[PDB]
Amino acid sequence: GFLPHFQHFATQAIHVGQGNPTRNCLEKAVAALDGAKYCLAFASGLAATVTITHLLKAGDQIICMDDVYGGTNLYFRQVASEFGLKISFVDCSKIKLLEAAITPETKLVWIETPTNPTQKVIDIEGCAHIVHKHGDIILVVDNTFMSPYFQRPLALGADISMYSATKYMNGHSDVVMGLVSVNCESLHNRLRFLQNSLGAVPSPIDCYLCNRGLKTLHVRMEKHFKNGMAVAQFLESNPWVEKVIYPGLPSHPQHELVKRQCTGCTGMVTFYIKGTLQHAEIFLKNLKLFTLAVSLGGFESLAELPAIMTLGISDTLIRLSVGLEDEEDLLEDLDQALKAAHP
Amino acid sequence: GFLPHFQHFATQAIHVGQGNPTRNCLEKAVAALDGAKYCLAFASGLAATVTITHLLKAGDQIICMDDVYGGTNLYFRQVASEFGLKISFVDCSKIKLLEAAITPETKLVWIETPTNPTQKVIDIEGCAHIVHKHGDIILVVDNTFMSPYFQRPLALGADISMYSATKYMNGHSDVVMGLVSVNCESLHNRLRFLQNSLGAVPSPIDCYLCNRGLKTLHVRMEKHFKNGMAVAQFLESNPWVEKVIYPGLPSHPQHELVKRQCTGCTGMVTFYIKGTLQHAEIFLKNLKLFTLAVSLGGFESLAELPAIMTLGISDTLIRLSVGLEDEEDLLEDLDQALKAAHP
Amino acid sequence: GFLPHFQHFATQAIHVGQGNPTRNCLEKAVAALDGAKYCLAFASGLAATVTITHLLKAGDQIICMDDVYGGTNLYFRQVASEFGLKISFVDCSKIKLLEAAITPETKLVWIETPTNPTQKVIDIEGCAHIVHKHGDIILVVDNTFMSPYFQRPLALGADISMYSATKYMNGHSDVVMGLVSVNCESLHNRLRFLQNSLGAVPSPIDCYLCNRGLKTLHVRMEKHFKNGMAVAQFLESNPWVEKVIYPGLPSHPQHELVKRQCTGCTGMVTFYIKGTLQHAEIFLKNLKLFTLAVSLGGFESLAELPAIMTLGISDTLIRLSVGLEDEEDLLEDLDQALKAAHP
Amino acid sequence: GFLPHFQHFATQAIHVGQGNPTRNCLEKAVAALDGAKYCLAFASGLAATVTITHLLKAGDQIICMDDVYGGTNLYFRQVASEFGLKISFVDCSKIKLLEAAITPETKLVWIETPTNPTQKVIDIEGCAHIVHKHGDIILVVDNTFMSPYFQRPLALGADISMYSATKYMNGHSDVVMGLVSVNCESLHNRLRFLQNSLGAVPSPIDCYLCNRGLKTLHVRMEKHFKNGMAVAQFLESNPWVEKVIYPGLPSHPQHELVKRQCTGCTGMVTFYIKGTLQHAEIFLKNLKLFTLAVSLGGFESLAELPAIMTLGISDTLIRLSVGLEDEEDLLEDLDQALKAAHP
Repeated sequence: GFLPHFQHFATQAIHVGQGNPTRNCLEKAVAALDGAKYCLAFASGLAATVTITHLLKAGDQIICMDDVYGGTNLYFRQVASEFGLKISFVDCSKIKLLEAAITPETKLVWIETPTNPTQKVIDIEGCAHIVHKHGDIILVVDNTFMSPYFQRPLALGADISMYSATKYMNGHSDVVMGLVSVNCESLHNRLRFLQNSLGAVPSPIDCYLCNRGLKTLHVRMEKHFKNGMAVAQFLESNPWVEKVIYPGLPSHPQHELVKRQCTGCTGMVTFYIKGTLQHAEIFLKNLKLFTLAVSLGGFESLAELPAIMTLGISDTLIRLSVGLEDEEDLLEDLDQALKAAHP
Repeated sequence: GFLPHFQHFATQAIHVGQGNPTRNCLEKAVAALDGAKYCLAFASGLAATVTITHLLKAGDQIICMDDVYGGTNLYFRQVASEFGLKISFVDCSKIKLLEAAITPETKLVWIETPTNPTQKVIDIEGCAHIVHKHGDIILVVDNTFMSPYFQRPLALGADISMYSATKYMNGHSDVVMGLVSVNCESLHNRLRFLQNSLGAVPSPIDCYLCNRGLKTLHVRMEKHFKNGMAVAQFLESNPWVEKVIYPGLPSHPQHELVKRQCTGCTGMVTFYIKGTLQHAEIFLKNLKLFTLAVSLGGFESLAELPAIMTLGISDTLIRLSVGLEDEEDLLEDLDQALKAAHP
Repeated sequence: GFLPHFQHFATQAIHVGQGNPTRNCLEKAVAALDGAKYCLAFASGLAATVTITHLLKAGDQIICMDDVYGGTNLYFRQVASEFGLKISFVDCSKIKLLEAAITPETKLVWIETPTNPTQKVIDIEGCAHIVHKHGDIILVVDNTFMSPYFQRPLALGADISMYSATKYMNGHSDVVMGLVSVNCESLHNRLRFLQNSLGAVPSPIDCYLCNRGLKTLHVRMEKHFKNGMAVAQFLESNPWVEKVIYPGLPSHPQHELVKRQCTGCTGMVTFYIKGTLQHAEIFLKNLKLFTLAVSLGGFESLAELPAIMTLGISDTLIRLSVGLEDEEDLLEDLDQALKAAHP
Repeated sequence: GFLPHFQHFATQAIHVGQGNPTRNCLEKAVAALDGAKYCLAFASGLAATVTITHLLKAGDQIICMDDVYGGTNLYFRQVASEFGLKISFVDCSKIKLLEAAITPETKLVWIETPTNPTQKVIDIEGCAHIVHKHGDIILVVDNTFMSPYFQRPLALGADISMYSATKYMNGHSDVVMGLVSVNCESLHNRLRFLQNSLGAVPSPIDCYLCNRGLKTLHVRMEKHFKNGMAVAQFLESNPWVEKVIYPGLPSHPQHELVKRQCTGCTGMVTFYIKGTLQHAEIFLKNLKLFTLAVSLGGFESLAELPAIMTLGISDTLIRLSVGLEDEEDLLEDLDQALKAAHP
């Protein structure tokens, strides 16, 4: 059994909110969903990330969750380099390694769960209890790969929960957002000053369309979960799949952590096709419903071979972003394409 | 057990469609959801209704489902009067009355299910075989009060399935539509000619935003059903409620028909408060989450006393349009307000 | 000297307006611009036309301005045929012919000025004094080819001024409208009843975006006029142009009427290239700035050979819709392409 | 005589442009209008300003045009303080003071023309040769108070031309932008890196709606100029006005520079009412067409008493943002209100 879904969530998304009034209402809304007293809207998740780092001073160290196969490590390096900050990347799925890597100059720790695309799950409050045991170190959790609907990092010990809205989310509505939620009273003040004085803020239209999208997040994510679960279960029992990686499955090496840390899972399913690279690539060309794309989220089910679209990652590793179509149609498409790769 | 949900529905809404290209894609999409070969988009449900009547000639008779407590009878009278047509209103929930009322001048039969607000359920395929047993008579079903997701009138024997989109629907997006689906190819041709020659058509923006809304109709209506079900069940077992009218409940006099005719029910719940008019009106002003409105649909739960907001209808009859908030929050609001009316 | 521009026009468009509140504000706004007490918004110009005809009774006759090379004659025939109306087409640029064609059954007269694409100008109040001398006959002027900014048919004697907004107007904003303005107190009432009872009405979004576009109509049309004038003048003095048709030029056979009937002209310029069909078609392929299109209006300058894109019309007749680009750039493109057709 | 309007401007805005395709097209378009090889879009003018400062290193000095009565000096102080930069404010309308204030640590010079609200005009090319005479110093001109249509700072010697789009601009369309144009290719490269690595960028929706607004900028600004000119001339010859400040008037102390530096002026007119503060405030409440607001731009004419709405500024100084209404209507409103303040 997972964590029970957060109370008043859907009610809050729909009713909460109903200077910059549109942004103010959005921040008021999101803060509720994040189980927070405060929230700040920025022009993008990246801009949100930069602002958070501006809380630090030259010489201070950041420790980041090591994103091996994603590209995000670069972006953090460029920011740290730009503002004279020390940075280090650690596999925080191994809680020892994090604790071992902390210095007295460590002031910020950044965490993504689950990781993309191999989906390792990081114990948030495990990390939080390690981070807060000595010194004052801000713990930030990138809450993008789950939603506020499935994961609440603030109620888990993190000091900051950042959610990045991309142009692909909510049926490809071209909304881009960096949403920073915090329960600390000093943190909100400093961030708020940074927000208004640096101007990295969304437009009123962005704020409106983002707020609008939130109102259907729960029913959307549920279907993502429902379909994802189905797709994962099907793939795992399929004779042409080596193995499957999906946090909602008991087969997942961190499944027990997931159930106590989250209320559900997204439509992001990773699996390993049997055979070599060229079965994986035949498979991809036989999909008639799944669309080939590197993006994440959306109403349409997406498929990706990260080994070719971006030591190297597995050529048999495939990452699906399961959409909102009929479960059967998805299963049938996968079944057909898998069969096409193994005559 | 209800009818199994229509296959490929969610897939179709999301993928089908992806002169007037935007309208063409919308009509192509909706036709799939309506289980139809053809669909036509008009500027409004009313304009769609007028167009359908233009299939007839002066002297031809229409027989309409008698909408007692709704206002719609007027609109049909005005149309019939305008174009020299005879019209008569019959309680078609009693199939007896319909067959008795058929004339050789009868050319069109109009049907709404369920009715508003007392929610009578009309046997569509019962009516369809009665209508098609002699003469050439078009049967039209107003499929607005259910969705194409819950009810498919074309697969039930009707010749025409009209869906009227209002601006309150899909989170109050200001989209207005008349959508006419038909499986007959002579019918489609005449309607298509009428459509392009009379100009009562939506704008490209309307078509786009309508098409966009369709892609989440299934997950939205499901939540409406889930919450509606919860609300209905709660009310019925509540000591301050005389009785409850909800097609999804076994207590409903047409429940068996519903399960055979539909795949589910909407968030429209009608019940009778105990006591007189003034408990009903105390109840309404103690609601803190439900919003007082005469409109139907939306993300927000609505409450209405039709006896005051429009032989007279019951002073104790209340009609709720249950939204997408958290089931618990709704139940508590209703529970609180009911007790507030009965010290 | 033309008629002085209508007073308070720009002020009205911007400030006037700042049931169906958005439509109500739009109708209030447009009525001011049309110099009217009343205005009604329909889903399209065609729907507006149909509604106007519904003022008539079976057997009543319509007399329409004969649109030879446009297609619109068909649409009127289909409507008249649909509702048992008698119809006749007369060259109303010859005022005698109109007066000669009036019957006691004549109840409606329809007029477009200027015509498309040969741009004959009809004397509105000449027609109005002929129409109103006996019987009660509604005179309607299709005020689409001019704007309310350049032409005010109600202040000229017409009983009804209809303006049709197409998806191409106001920088291709997908707004479609039928706007009917009237000063008569019986006419407005009947039309208003027809409007609300037949449902051929625009959406709130349509109404908003239409209202928004109006606020810049004056500065837009001015540039259309300014550029059009330049283009016309250039073409007429160009050695590869047989002759030019533009109401703003003294060379135009109805120029004197135009100046007393209008406050300016649009960007619609018609001219005859020297030589045969194949110089005209070479010319078209050498345009690098002008875009080949059959549509009318928009920010981009458009070119059309109606003889090929739709007794026959001239193969050397070309109709330009001059946009809002720099006058020189337009002139240079035309000069270059003309020179390319005559080595 | 002013500078001749920039060639191909209107053509470019309309046609140029027709990764992040929407932003790329916008930047491609704006660069043309700015007479630039390159342009970069940021989430806001303020974010654009911060990015530009990030070209500098701790210890480097900025010299800013001293914005006395505006608030902008604060924002620069906060930025400089945040990133360890020295800053100084100099009246650069007096070229004397600027040259005297240049240090070897001086790396950036910031300039606004005209100033708000007293409208000092700064000699851009005067400042540019002073700045570029020794050392490597970036000159930036805030080109917001004029448009790219009236002022081209890059063609005048500046290295960077920044245009800040506010949500009041283009008929209050909620678009917010920072647009940075540069002709240096080293400058563009560093800025481009900063742009993509810091994430302070607009959304696709922002870029689209901004790009859309550009297409009518020329015809809009012209009307602003035309009306502004009229308003200024009227006020100056009005017996209840002490004096008037408008760059388009020969009475303006920098008028000759203006004509050499610009192709026209905006709708921003500053004047001094006769009498004391209380005539100025009576005047404001008697305006029936002008709207009281502190914002700048829009379709509607605005009035502001900066002495009360924000050594102190004049109690009799009033700043108007003249809109797009009819010149006469504006003149009558001003005439009426002025007489209302002087019985």
